[PDB]
Amino acid sequence: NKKVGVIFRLIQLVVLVYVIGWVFVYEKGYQTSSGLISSVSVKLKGLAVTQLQGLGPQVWDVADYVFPAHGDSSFVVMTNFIMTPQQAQGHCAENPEGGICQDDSGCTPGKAERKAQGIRTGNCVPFNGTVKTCEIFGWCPVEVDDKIPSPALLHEAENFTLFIKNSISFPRFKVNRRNLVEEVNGTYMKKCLYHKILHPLCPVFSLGYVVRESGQDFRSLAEKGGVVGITIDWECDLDWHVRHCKPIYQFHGLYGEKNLSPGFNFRFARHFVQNGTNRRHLFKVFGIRFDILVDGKAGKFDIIPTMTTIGSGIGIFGVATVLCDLLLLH
Amino acid sequence: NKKVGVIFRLIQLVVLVYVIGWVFVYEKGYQTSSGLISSVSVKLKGLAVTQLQGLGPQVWDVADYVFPAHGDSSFVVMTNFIMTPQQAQGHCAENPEGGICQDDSGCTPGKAERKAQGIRTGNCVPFNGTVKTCEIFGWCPVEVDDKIPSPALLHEAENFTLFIKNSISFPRFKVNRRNLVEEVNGTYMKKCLYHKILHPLCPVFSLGYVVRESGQDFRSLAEKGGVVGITIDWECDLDWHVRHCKPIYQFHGLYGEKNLSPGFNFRFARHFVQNGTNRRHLFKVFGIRFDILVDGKAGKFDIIPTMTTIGSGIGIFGVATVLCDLLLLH
Amino acid sequence: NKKVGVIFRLIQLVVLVYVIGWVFVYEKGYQTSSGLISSVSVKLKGLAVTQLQGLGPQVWDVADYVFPAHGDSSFVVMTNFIMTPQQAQGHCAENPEGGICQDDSGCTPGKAERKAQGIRTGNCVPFNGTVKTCEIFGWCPVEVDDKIPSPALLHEAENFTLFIKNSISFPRFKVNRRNLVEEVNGTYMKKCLYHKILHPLCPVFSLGYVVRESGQDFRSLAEKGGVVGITIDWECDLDWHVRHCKPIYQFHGLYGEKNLSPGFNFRFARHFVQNGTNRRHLFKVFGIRFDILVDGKAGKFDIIPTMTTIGSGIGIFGVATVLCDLLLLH
Ligand SMILES: Nc1ncnc2c1ncn2[C@@H]1O[C@H](COP(=O)(O)OP(=O)(O)OP(=O)(O)O)[C@@H](O)[C@H]1O
Ligand SMILES: Nc1ncnc2c1ncn2[C@@H]1O[C@H](COP(=O)(O)OP(=O)(O)OP(=O)(O)O)[C@@H](O)[C@H]1O
Ligand SMILES: Nc1ncnc2c1ncn2[C@@H]1O[C@H](COP(=O)(O)OP(=O)(O)OP(=O)(O)O)[C@@H](O)[C@H]1O
Ligand SMILES: *[C@@H]1O[C@H](CO)[C@@H](O)[C@H](O)[C@H]1NC(C)=O
Ligand SMILES: *[C@@H]1O[C@H](CO)[C@@H](O)[C@H](O)[C@H]1NC(C)=O
Ligand SMILES: *[C@@H]1O[C@H](CO)[C@@H](O)[C@H](O)[C@H]1NC(C)=O
Ligand SMILES: *[C@@H]1O[C@H](CO)[C@@H](O)[C@H](O)[C@H]1NC(C)=O
Ligand SMILES: *[C@@H]1O[C@H](CO)[C@@H](O)[C@H](O)[C@H]1NC(C)=O
Ligand SMILES: *[C@@H]1O[C@H](CO)[C@@H](O)[C@H](O)[C@H]1NC(C)=O
Ligand SMILES: *[C@@H]1O[C@H](CO)[C@@H](O)[C@H](O)[C@H]1NC(C)=O
Ligand SMILES: *[C@@H]1O[C@H](CO)[C@@H](O)[C@H](O)[C@H]1NC(C)=O
Ligand SMILES: *[C@@H]1O[C@H](CO)[C@@H](O)[C@H](O)[C@H]1NC(C)=O
Ligand SMILES: [Ca+2]
Ligand SMILES: [Ca+2]
Ligand SMILES: [Ca+2]
Ligand SMILES: [Mg+2]
Ligand SMILES: [Mg+2]
Repeated sequence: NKKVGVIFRLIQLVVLVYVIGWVFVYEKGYQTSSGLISSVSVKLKGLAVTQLQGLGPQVWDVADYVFPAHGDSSFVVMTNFIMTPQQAQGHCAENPEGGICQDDSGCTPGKAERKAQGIRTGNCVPFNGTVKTCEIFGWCPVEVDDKIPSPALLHEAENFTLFIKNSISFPRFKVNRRNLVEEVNGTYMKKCLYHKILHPLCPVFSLGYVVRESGQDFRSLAEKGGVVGITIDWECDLDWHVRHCKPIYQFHGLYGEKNLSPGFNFRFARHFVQNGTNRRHLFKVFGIRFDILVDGKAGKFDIIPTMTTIGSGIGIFGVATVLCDLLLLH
Repeated sequence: NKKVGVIFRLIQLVVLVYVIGWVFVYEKGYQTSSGLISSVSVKLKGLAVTQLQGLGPQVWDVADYVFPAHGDSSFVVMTNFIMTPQQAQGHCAENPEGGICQDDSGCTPGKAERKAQGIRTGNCVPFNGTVKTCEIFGWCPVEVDDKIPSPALLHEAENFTLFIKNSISFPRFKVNRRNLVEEVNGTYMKKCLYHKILHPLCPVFSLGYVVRESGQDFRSLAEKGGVVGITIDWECDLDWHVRHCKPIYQFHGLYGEKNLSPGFNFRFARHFVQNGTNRRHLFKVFGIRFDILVDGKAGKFDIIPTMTTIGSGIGIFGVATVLCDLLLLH
Repeated sequence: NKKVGVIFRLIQLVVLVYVIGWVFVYEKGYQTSSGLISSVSVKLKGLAVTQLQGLGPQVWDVADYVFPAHGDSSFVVMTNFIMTPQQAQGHCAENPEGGICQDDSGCTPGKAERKAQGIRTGNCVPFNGTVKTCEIFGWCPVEVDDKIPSPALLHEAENFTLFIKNSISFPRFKVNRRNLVEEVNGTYMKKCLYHKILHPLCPVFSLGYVVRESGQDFRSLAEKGGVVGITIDWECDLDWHVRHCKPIYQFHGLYGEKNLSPGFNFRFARHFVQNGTNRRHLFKVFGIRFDILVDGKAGKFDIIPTMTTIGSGIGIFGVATVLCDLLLLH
């Protein structure tokens, strides 16, 4: 039948176009692909002045609010803090969250099984005028974090600046690239701010802009902590010039249920010696932590992947022809 | 022959069941899978009181034994420490390991090529009553770590509490999940300990339980250091409700030969100013390094993977039928 | 035709050797492969003495120039530093890089939009004899990074010693390995330096040798910072003894353009209390960031991958025979 042969030739040309256009060209079969080794450095620029009640103003700079100082892909920026200063070791009242005692007989000498705050001496001492708590041995100024400041102390960190330097290298093709592309210059970095459409290559990011692109509000996050993830994609074709290779930045907000464990917080202490006595300042910091992940793949023309793709296409063509012949046989 | 056709139809139905059940249903070929972006936060709750010989009691809290105080997937929990306090710069005797001298002529001014402890002034000064060492310029109190306390100072850290908050997000399908699930509530988080069978969803882990699940005794590791790895798997099917998505926690113990460099140890110093002089307290810490790795994928139904799997199954069926016909022809 | 059958048998034997030799033996298709969980610890041993102008000699040890003192795969080794000591919070002249004022009217009370150095009080005070800058409320000793020392202060770090402890475990085959192979012993670790050909198994690395293997000169990097990446490959065959499993070390230099943001640098501060006043010492550190990445494969013989490879080879053989018959028919 003539129409049967026409349909056969149609299937032939269809599978030919499929194997020549989709596999070979669209999927870049004619090339070999390799991954990269990446290194990320972060630098924050911004200053925050916080005026605590009954205390002098405190200035926080790059060395203050960025917790990992050397610089890492995962870093925490301080947004709010509860400060307990002049902590010294002694026998003193514990926090009421641990337990409340009405008499000394209720207290038991030892340490609490869970969430221990110290070694209970065995006496019930008044924590304040109303309630009394067990006397424990430890840092006498107890961090009381029941009250969290509604306005963020380091609210200016909403619009500070962040510079991310990402250096990637493909060793298979021996090609090293950096986020500071040829289009980016010094005068550009002097005044540019990153934008999704306007300034994609600008390496200067605003923290509030990053949080908004992630899908979260900075003010709510700065109150109790947050998690933002920055993904850097280096997908490019090495057949073209190296100037075409440009990184793509994506922002995601990692959040959970608000009623259970909201935000991100940690406790750190600074130890010093004053008047011959060892003391420490404790800080419970709620901040927005940024995790940077870089993933990229470089593909360059090679003869062996091309030959393998040609062989696979010939095999698929043969299988399709055999299946079409079996269908026409009925 | 009828038996030939029976065997042919048998092979046909076998390969049909294979392509319809294994590749499609079992391997979830109709679904497409995507990776996740994950962030991990750790919080330690526990307190250790250490009484050193000829020194007042020392209290260690979350700020103390957690050196990555900011919060990272890889963190070290202090289990034992050797303390050298009141280190000041000056010309003093070095450790015997660097070298033992009997006269000043044996000493050579300069710095050691390997394991340099300081700048040798060139005079042999008595390190103690028996042996004499080269005088070097540096921290005068030299840390002597020949004696390691057999009972772990922070042995209570065996049964402290650890809270791990893991937030994962699959960008393609735009689904965000957290280690805390609907089954987990606040009252549950108040009092629960993780177990492989009893409490698989409890986010509170005991350090001793974590180490024992890794096949390691807590005492021997805490004495000289250890390495524990926690892997979090988020394998789930997005065709069902998100409530079914639950993570799986697995514990591994990374250990080496005991005679050659046993355990994990590091050294850190705290600098301060006392009486107008800059001094420091040095600590050689033997602890357990916890490395947290999160790996998971999400699979959801899609039409293009379904069509590709159907095409591949039809092709495999055709190839199998052709091979069976060729075998029957022989 | 006889030659037709000869060519058919030739194609048959060729595809048979291909499926049995390349797909089965060469690619190890009969072996199933699994990944590993790895942990890396770093220890630096070196001493550097720096004599600043008008200041006493400063000694830097492992606790000093290793800012990630706890021990991480990514660590920074200090090579040069600019020190601004005795910083106190007050009203003082700002750095001239922010702005230069000729009168008090030019100053505006508030904070700078970009690169803010403090809160301007609206007064123009002389920064030095020639120029005047805006008066800001912050740390009064201003870090002036215009002059960078041409010779690296911590130049000795060129030939210090780095020890890496890498513990890997393949969970599927429950096999744990460490970089301290059977060939390496304690006496060997006492005196050895890693070499690409001479001492591949020695776990002691010289920083200068590591940087030179990455194609970078240590002097120019130590002057203003650098980035080195160490990759550890654990590819091995579990069919043989575990002694044959040995790690391979590769070094990659991650560098960028020199005119635009050269090297790696960061700022850190040490806070203390002197004479009842809280002060801090600021340090701008230019160092070499070492990023350690470990990736490995373990292959062990299994029956199911063997059967799958045999089936795939039989299918490819059948397809090749069918295609050859179709070509001969033409
Ligand atoms: N977080 C940031 N926000 C805005 N600009 C930045 C930031 N980090 C760096 N820059 C700008 O990028 C340029 C190159 O950065 P580089 O790493 O060389 O810093 P630097 O000049 O050594 O340090 P500093 O900027 O403190 O003098 C600098 O001139 C600086 O002004
Ligand atoms: N390591 C831990 N061990 C036991 N319980 C913990 C731990 N970390 C947190 N929790 C409990 O989980 C609950 C929610 O955790 P969240 O991150 O909000 O702690 P928090 O309330 O900010 O810190 P804290 O309980 O110290 O004030 C808290 O009520 C706390 O009691
Ligand atoms: N960075 C390094 N350079 C040279 N040798 C090292 C280095 N780190 C460790 N070693 C040597 O390897 C041996 C085993 O390492 P181990 O982890 O036991 O060190 P350690 O004895 O705990 O610490 P230290 O040697 O500082 O007292 C030690 O005897 C030490 O001399
Ligand atoms: C004392 O502390 C408890 C702690 O919960 C608090 O409820 C109470 O209001 C406090 N009383 C006063 C007078 O501050
Ligand atoms: C937002 O950025 C602007 C810069 O024009 C700044 O004036 C403002 O204070 C920033 N907002 C906050 C809350 O800091
Ligand atoms: C600086 O970079 C920008 C990139 O947007 C470019 O348009 C501009 O021409 C550059 N400046 C110079 C002087 O090349
Ligand atoms: C002196 O120190 C050396 C160091 O090895 C030690 O062997 C010796 O016993 C010490 N002597 C005394 C009296 O402490
Ligand atoms: C183990 O946990 C129990 C809690 O019941 C505690 O009493 C005990 O002290 C812990 N062991 C150590 C060595 O801390
Ligand atoms: C708390 O969580 C546990 C999980 O085991 C569950 O059994 C219990 O019902 C929950 N409590 C409430 C009040 O929902
Ligand atoms: C004052 O500081 C400026 C800052 O750029 C500098 O150019 C100038 O040479 C300095 N003058 C003196 C006398 O130090
Ligand atoms: C290089 O190593 C040698 C060891 O023989 C040492 O003498 C020299 O000081 C080192 N170079 C530097 C710059 O430290
Ligand atoms: C120490 O290790 C080296 C590895 O190069 C080996 O040649 C030597 O025999 C070992 N020493 C002993 C005593 O086994
Ligand atoms: Ca860190
Ligand atoms: Ca750190
Ligand atoms: Ca002090
Ligand atoms: Mg609380
Ligand atoms: Mg030692």
